[PDB]
Amino acid sequence: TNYKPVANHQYNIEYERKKKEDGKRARADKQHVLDMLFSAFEKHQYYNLK
Amino acid sequence: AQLKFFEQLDQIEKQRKDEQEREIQLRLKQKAKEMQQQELAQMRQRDANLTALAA
Amino acid sequence: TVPKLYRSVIEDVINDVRDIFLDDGVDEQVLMELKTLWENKLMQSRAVDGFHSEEEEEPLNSEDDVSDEEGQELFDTENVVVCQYDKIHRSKNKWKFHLKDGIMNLNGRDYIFSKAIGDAEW
Amino acid sequence: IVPQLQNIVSTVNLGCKLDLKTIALRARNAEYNPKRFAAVIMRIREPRTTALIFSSGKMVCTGAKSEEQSRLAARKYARVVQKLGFPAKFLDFKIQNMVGSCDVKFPIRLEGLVLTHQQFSSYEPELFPGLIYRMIKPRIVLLIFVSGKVVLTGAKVRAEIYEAFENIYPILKGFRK
Amino acid sequence: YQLYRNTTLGNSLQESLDELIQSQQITPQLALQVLLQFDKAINAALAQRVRNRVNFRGSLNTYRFCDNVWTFVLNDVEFREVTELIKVDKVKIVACD
Amino acid sequence: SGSSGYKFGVLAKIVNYMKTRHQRGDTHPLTLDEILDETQHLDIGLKQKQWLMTEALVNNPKIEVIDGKYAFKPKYNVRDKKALLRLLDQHDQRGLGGILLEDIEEALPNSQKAVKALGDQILFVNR
Repeated sequence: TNYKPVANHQYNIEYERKKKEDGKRARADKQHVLDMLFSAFEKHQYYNLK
Repeated sequence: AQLKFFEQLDQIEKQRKDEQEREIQLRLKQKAKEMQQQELAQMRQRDANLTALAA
Repeated sequence: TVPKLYRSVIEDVINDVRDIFLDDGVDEQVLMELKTLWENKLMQSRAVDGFHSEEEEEPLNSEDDVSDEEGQELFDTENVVVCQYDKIHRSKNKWKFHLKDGIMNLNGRDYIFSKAIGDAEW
Repeated sequence: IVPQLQNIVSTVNLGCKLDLKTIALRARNAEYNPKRFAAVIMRIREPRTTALIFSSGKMVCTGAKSEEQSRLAARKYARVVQKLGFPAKFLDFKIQNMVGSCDVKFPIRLEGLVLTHQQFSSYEPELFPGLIYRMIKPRIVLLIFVSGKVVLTGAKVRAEIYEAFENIYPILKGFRK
Repeated sequence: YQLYRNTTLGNSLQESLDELIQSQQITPQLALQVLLQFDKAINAALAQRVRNRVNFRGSLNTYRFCDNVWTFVLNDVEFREVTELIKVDKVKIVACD
Repeated sequence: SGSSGYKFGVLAKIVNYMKTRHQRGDTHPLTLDEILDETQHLDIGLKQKQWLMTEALVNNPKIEVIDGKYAFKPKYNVRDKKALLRLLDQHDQRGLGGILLEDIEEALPNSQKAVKALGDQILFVNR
């Protein structure tokens, strides 16, 4: 019934994703960000925070 | 210039189809597609700029 | 097999921008001027043959000159390689290069690779 | 046996705000990737040393194998930064940690040491092969492998490493196979 | 990536365009649109025919890495591919992914 | 999605950058063409340029024109950050509802004007 696995298989899969890609990166280029930010607003008056 | 005006007029003819389409959204889809590229273009601009600076 | 790819790409690009020139506004003559201007520069350079061409805490300066010449890095004629990287990993002093889709100009000749693997010590 | 120093981690304040992106583009041998880490990693060949230069002006230098070599390497890193043109100062070159390695030259029984010294020594075979003898009077963490190589870590000054070796020398000789 | 514009191919193109711009034969903005088309085309063209590859060996010098791009300057080394030897006293290597 | 010219955010950006360079002490009336010039964004396209000038700066409910040149409309008083007693001094509206949100960033954080403001009559309650 009980095996001897070292790293759970599910845990090992998330590790590669988080290491490969970081969801939030540099806190930098304020001017650059605004443009990215303004553009989204054109499509919609309302977007959820996430 | 009047031929160009006629071409512009065709524009309004097909914008009628656009309304009927919405009444039935292609323009909206195109706009959405255009919105998506902006971010990729900026990313290319930063990395591309860095490459230009390098050489 | 390289002049061929270039012709191939020039043709495709020219064909693919025709409508843009037209939509933007431009006579097809301008398009042909582009092709001519473009083909001609390569012929003038003569790097290869083309079908078109044939037609104390402060006195820090007390420790200086450690840096070498920055200007040595740029010649403007230096063999320039354009490629993409998959992973570049160096362990200790070993640098390993895992590259792809590259166009090389070595000793004057032009080469291409889908993958390139290299090693170097720094 | 005399232990030999293998790593000096030193921290020095340049004194002013630094723009990291500008440093990466002009300095040679420099990598600054924001997603993985927030600092410029700069490496020099003449004295082997890898230095993280932080954005707020604090610099940490690593990889030097002696005290004078670390101070000299930190000064070299500061001067490269200055030649770019940012205002530069050198303050508090203070060593943080020094790792030293030595060999007793005789086989040692780790299991026995745990039996008579359970209070200061912790050993688990599965997690790591070597016993850790954290020592309180001279604050140092010493890792002893079965073969006999002892690595001493966490010493503020050169001396501390030498006194911990004197104490460990005879205790190991008692547990020598 | 506007990466491949300063290449033989890309520069001959820009020069040709500038002329047309100079003679008002061809103009700007449109020129930008053409370059944009070029970027898409050269990226796509590169990953096409393939069937080529090169192992190289070297002794480094400078290195640089920014947001996504390595630029080296390997020197005094010879690279042999398919029994062909290339001798370089100074080589600059740029990879932008 | 109605009518869109060039890149989105040109308006909410032109006004702001002005809402910024002027506060940064660069105080002087300007025009949309001058803003494109200084921002090196002149190549926004004549159509968009025109649409911005005629409409974007017409649909703005608080934009100020004497004539040629657009002016800031958020505060009637120049953001001096000092000597408001006359406004403060006036006793016909119990201090005229002073706004903290308008205050700050003219050339200093209010925590500097206020202390003198604390030193002087100026009294502020963060209710």
